[PDB]
Amino acid sequence: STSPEIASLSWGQMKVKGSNTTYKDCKVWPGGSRTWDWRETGTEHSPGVQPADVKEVVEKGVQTLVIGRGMSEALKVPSSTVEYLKKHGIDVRVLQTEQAVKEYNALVAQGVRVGGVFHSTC
Repeated sequence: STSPEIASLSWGQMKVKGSNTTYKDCKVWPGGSRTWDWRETGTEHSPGVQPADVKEVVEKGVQTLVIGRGMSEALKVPSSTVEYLKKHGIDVRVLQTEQAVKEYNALVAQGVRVGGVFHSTC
């Protein structure tokens, strides 16, 4: 449905207005959110963010997708992963988390269909 608000962000913890839970790492999109457990894809800081990590977001319907790659971006992001999104007409924003949530919510403020995945730590 609509894009929620990321209420709060601190090391290893994030808050999304609308969720009965504050996760560690998370996924957000018009309609809701969800815990982002790398194990579901066995994702590590390398190869890094996998298309499988953000597909569930893409299949929800977003114009822009924001990737929170951590507080130091120690987690890389495959270029094939970004092109993958762009190949779907999606605007991609790759940022350090603290700054990543700032773009996300801003977009949320101007009512854009935005989604994303965030790494609350490094």
